[PDB]
Amino acid sequence: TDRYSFSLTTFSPSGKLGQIDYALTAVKQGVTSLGIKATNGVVIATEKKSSSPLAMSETLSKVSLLTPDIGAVYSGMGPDYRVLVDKSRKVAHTSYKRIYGEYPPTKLLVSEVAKIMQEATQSGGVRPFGVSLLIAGHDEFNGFSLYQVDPSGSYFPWKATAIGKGSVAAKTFLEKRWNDELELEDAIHIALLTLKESVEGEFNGDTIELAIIGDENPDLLGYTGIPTDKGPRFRKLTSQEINDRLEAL
Amino acid sequence: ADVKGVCTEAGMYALRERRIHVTQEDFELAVGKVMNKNQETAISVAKLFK
Amino acid sequence: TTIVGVKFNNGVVIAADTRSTQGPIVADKNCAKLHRISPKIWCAGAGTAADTEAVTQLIGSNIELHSLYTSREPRVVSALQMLKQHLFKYQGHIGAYLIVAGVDPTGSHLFSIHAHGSTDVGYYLSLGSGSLAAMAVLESHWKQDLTKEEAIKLASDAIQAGIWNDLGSGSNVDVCVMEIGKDAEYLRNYLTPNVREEKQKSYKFPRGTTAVLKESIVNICDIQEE
Amino acid sequence: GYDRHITIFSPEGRLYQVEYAFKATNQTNINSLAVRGKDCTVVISQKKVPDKLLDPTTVSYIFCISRTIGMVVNGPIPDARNAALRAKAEAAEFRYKYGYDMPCDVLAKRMANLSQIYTQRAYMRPLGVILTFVSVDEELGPSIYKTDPAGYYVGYKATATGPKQQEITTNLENHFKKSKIDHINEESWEKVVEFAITHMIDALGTEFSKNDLEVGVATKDKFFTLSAENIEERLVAIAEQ
Amino acid sequence: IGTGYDLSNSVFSPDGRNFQVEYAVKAVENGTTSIGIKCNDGVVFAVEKLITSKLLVPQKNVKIQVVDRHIGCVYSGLIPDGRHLVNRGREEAASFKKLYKTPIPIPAFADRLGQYVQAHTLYNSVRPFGVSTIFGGVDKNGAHLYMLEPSGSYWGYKGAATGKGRQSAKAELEKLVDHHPEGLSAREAVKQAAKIIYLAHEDNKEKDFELEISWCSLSETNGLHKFVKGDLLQEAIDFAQKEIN
Amino acid sequence: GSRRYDSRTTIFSPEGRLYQVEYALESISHAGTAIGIMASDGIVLAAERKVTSTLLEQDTSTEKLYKLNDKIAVAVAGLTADAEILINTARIHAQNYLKTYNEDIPVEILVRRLSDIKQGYTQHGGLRPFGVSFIYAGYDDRYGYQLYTSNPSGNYTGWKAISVGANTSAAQTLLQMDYKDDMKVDDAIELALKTLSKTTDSSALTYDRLEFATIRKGANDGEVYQKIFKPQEIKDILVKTGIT
Amino acid sequence: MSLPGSKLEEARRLVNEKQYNEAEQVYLSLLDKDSSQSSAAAGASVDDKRRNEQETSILELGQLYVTMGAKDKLREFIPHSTEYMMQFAKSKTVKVLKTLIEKFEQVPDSLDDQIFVCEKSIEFAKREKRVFLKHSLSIKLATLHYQKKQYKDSLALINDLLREFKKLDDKPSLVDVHLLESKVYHKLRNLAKSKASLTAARTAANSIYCPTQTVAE
Repeated sequence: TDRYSFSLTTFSPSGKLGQIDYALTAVKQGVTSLGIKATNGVVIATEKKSSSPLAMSETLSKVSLLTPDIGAVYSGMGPDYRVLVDKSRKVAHTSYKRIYGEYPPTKLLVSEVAKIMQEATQSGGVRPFGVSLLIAGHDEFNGFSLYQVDPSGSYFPWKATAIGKGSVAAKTFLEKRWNDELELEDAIHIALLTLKESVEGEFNGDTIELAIIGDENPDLLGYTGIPTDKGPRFRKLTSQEINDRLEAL
Repeated sequence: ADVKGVCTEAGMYALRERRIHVTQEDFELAVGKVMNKNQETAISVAKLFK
Repeated sequence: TTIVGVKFNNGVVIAADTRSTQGPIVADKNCAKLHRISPKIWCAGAGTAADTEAVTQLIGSNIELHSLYTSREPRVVSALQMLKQHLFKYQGHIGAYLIVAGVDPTGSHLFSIHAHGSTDVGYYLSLGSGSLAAMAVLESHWKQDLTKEEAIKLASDAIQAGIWNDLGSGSNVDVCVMEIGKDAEYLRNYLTPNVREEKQKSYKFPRGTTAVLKESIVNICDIQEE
Repeated sequence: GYDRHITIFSPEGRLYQVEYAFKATNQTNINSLAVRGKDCTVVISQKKVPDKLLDPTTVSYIFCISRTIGMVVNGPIPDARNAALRAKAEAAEFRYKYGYDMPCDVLAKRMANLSQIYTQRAYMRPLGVILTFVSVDEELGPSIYKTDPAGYYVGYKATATGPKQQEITTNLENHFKKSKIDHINEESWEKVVEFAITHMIDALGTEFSKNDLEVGVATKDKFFTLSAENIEERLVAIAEQ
Repeated sequence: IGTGYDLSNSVFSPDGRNFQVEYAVKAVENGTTSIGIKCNDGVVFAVEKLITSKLLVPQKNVKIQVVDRHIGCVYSGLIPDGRHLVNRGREEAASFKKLYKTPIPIPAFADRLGQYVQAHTLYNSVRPFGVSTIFGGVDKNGAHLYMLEPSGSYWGYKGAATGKGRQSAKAELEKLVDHHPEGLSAREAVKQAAKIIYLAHEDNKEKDFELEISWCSLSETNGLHKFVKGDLLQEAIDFAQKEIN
Repeated sequence: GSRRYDSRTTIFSPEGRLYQVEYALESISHAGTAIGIMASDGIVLAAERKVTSTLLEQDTSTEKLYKLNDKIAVAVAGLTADAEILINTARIHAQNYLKTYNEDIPVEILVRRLSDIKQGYTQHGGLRPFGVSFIYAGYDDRYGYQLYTSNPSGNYTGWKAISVGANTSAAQTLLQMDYKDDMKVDDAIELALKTLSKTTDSSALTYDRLEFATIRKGANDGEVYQKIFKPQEIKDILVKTGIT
Repeated sequence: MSLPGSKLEEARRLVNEKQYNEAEQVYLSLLDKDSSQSSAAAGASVDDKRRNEQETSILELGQLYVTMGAKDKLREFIPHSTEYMMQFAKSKTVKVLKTLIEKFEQVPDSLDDQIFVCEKSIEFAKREKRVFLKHSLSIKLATLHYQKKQYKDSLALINDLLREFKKLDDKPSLVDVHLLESKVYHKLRNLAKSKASLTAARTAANSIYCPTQTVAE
């Protein structure tokens, strides 16, 4: 049956919450991922990793679209991301796409997935999720915005940040290379450059999954002729397109 | 500690080039090398213990 | 309020008129009755207005979720299977009468659904209250094999003559053309046959014709500063 | 004292409980090798049958989950039937609510979520099996998806399972490097059965008789298992290679 | 290594094994001998039923219970626990009989119990069963015979055995299948079930026993499970004496 | 057995006392400092972030100031995740009392409701506490400005001035030596920056580590106006008080 | 797609078959076709929309220029090849431009001329684009002022590049600035300061992100 209705996150005696502390260890075991916020886009970036070359990378995904205006990319455990991406799409429809008829702002959706976090830092028979997500997006009133949702269930707004095993070195590189005007194309050159120093294995347009939240493409809209709506702002970069910008280093 | 390492390390480049005194350029070689060595072990979190 | 769907070789065309009526009174001269279940699956609605909008919305969500969790393009047949189930469990209380047309990876499809959760297939389908009128013109002039210039005419003529043989019809005939391998072409107001006759007398009143018992100001434009 | 006794984290960030499942998988000693042909997918596996008194027809590790989806099981046979039942069931349900037969991609992600929930309970034991789902899809062609007790999965150009699978991984990798084409090519499915059987005879350093093989092939719109009578006609076909 | 690993069962031990369930195979080891001979036309169950005292009523206790009208189920180990597993499959079988109006296939029924024993190993709150069953019967697809381990494992069988005398039984069933690897008669197989219960009574030759025999056969019983009684049961008894002489 | 893995979070110790509520308070002493002073013409709320970074967006952050209703905003110090939940409960309850009585909810009612919620978890359910400490700034007609602190035990006490979070002993002592009964918001603005300056662990206090909001009756038409100051006005008012 | 390949392949072939005079007309023909196809005025001669097709076309316009071999005409094309670069306006704008400058420098068409082209590029990069592209071009522009023997002009970029990569340190592009600095101060002929900056390059090339080439030079 179920008799597990007691929390397994409990207070530790010198203070702190022991499960959430541990779970943050599990975040820093995984891949390295970063995000740079420009003035007209946000770029997010990650490295693919397989068991062998026999795995395909084509069917693999690590950057997902939650809404067309808001994407996510993680560093931490593969399993936990996989379910939590799906719960994120679900609450985004059920609590703002049926109620206010449209996709939710980035501040609002972030706040909902931090509450998904929160109810596995608590309740019985559950431990914390073992990912930390960047949830980058664009809304119409807080601009481009990059967030970091964490195992604690807090969120922080950021302007550029990194998470994963190369986090310590990555952000110092990014502190010194940040500037208060970047274009999205100029943003890319930073993110690739940094992600090249955290890879030591192979480097290709097939092994770096790169995503932009640029500006609107009506070629992914699927249709034309309602000018009220404007196509996916989210646009995952194909292997061919990424490869040119790799040579551009 | 590091400050004292920049002085010994500069004295060691006086030997390398076969100078007779420590020059200012010996300080430029010192500061860089000692720093690259200090920061690598902090940010890679590796020790002198194996 | 009529909807036509005409299946052709290269895709499928669906067309309807824009007049909403709330009984004898004409509630809106233009209203769009063509809904978007997904990018390649437009539908339109007939029957009660308040009941169509609300469940082409509800499954709009549900099919979108489906499409992202499978990580593959939607099929038409899916939208229809979720819709049939959703209407039958209320046992025909919610009056939906949709004609759901759509391109997907398995050719093109065109379907009709009725309020009890009846579904029929057809290469010409007809629904709404001006159905009977639209059927008559269609059935003379159809034949196998139509291209998009042919088909889009035929849907537009059937709706056009459908206007003058129905009273709940009126205004402009909208068309939406879904080709195979192509982004659907929403040609809003394709044929406009009716235009309001220009009034022979203006009716603009002077200032102060009306009387003012009292007046005052509410300020809610801002929320006041310190 | 209790951190490696329910699926909570450890001071390391690891879940040992989840990890022990991965150490249970390889205790059955059953190997599998699965390659994607040109328009088919062929999977060949051992069928160890210890005693005389087992009725051999019943011993299996190829489960039919759909017309288009087979599922090949490495790990203990109780966990195998419970993963297999849950799969057939979910396949029926998908058909029911979405009106087409289930594509493999979706079954791969569906059994993955159930794996994920099983390691975020405290009253559920993660099923210790590695299942490989072989198919021929009409949108994504022949595929291989391998799920595992944690809830990760990835597609495969080929994959192998079992305790001698390190060996099998080596043969297949060389094969796809030298040739430089991601999938094996050959038009007829019968002959992808032949290439596949050679690669298991080279890798394990053992020959195989008809009762030791049990072969599943997903071709277009059908999954069948070869009778042991028909598998010999393939074993003879290796004698002229 | 860590201490734990034997107080529940949705732990795994550090070697990926169970505990309780590995401990559960030892609960089954104290049980009564029980064999099954798969004949071509059906199954013959036979079970050693000990007369443990002189105060028991002879031929009024049974451990062979019928499920539906055509599947015999016969168990050893924990006897109360064993009736509960048969009881679950009488509810399951009855549900199948209403929904599809055919007697539940032996492969369908095997599938239904199997899950059940496996389900109790997935929780920390339910005790894993400590019985092994031998069950089979005759359905429309022929005769089949199954043994279901306490681990929630089952397989096809041509002869299966359980209890204390499982060592002698397993060895004595290899001989019978090498006498007739081309099949054997269901009339005949009664008499062989008798012979392999008396040779397996030699781990347990301390006491005295009642042999209970049953069969489900297509050509003598019309594919319905009945008990071997009357004169036929006494012939098998006299057969066993002459063999062990 | 399930019983084997139960914490028993919610029995007493031999002292008569609740280990897990005590420990919860232990961890809030790590968390960010928040001080509230009730002037006689406002309440000044000011809290210093526990983390800082220069890449961190800190210009539209409001992770310490949260508005519950139009007239009651709180400062947060503790497990932010736990707090986000009860802030969103609070907001539901405050709006609810307005829906059903058509009357501004008193400060007393909302504060007591939130307290009893914390209280439910230390009382029963076998669950961990919500480690949150709120300082409530609120206005009602009845009792004017009202000031309040709540703890994880689910107990509420009035204040005129109070400090929770890190360096509680230090902050509390400082307030007391300075505090007068005749103070307006200007004196309060100066004291709130100033105590924070003495408890700080940065080499100098700066605006990007300060969050700051007031509630003044000195806004027009005898109305309470909630103002959460923007970081560029905070930097301004920081030049006035001559801290930098 | 089909016709652009045919023409490029045939033009190279002819250089190494018949003649480079004869080959040059093939390249001329290829050039006209690319332009026209671009703003739909011949299509692409294989049907279908621009899409992928224009991506293909660009990679072999980067094979057209400075690959046919030296020539007075080929020269003259280079001040105009940079116009098509500003037009393409996708991912590959930077990729095409980089490989083109390097190739233009290698073939010596005159000091004069390289500088003209470089300046136009840094200028373009001065408005919009990437500061990364701009600053990279600055290192090349500086090189060309060194080849010119205007060492006052080179020095101005060098000093500029340097202040900037002391806010963007631990960088291989700053090894390049230090090494170039040493070259200028050799040929202004004072060796005090020549030594001083070379000292700066050795400490900062010990990063394992520096190639075989930097160390060799």
